[PDB]
Amino acid sequence: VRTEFDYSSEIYKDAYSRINAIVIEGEQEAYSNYLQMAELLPEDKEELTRLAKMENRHKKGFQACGNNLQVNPDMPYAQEFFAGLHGNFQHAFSEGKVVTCLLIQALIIEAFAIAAYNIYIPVADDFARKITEGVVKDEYTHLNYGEEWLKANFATAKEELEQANKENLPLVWKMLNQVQGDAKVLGMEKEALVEDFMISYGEALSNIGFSTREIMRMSSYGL
Repeated sequence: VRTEFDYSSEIYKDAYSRINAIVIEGEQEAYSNYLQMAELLPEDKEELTRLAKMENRHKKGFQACGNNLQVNPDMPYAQEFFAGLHGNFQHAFSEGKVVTCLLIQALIIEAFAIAAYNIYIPVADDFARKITEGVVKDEYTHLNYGEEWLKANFATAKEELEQANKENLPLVWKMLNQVQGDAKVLGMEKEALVEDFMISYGEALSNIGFSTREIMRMSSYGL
């Protein structure tokens, strides 16, 4: 009674193959990104490595979700889906731009992911619901290191954060538009995803030190 398309339908499994691949790839990239962040911030290596390892654990849970639905994920699709943000992350990393890397991974992707997971939970099959609930719980019981680091260093980071937001937030809108059709087959509405993302991202920007007016301008950039 949860979805208009049956979990066993080829329509559902086909859409799932791409959305599942996106979540798996996102988690794979989070693992690698956090390990690379530890190069830039060696003083916080233990915490960043712990986060990396947690995201690798999450990746394996989402792989189990695809297996349970008898779906082979389309990993090349997912790799293309993330190419823009992934490329921007790697370029910033190569220039030692920790602030930009953190905005992309710890703020933008983290908010996008939690949005996706929370909208998926109510429409997920019983097995995948439990896995996703566990992932969401983990994100809630662990400190968002990147957010806290940016908050501690806000005054010096502010200018770059504004610049990184302008360059990267429009890629989120692009991603959401790309994903909309498949997400709808899974019972996940674009409006709900956008809402969840803007609340999460906006709250993070507020915690870090941006004003209500600044967040308005920022969280709606390129939309």
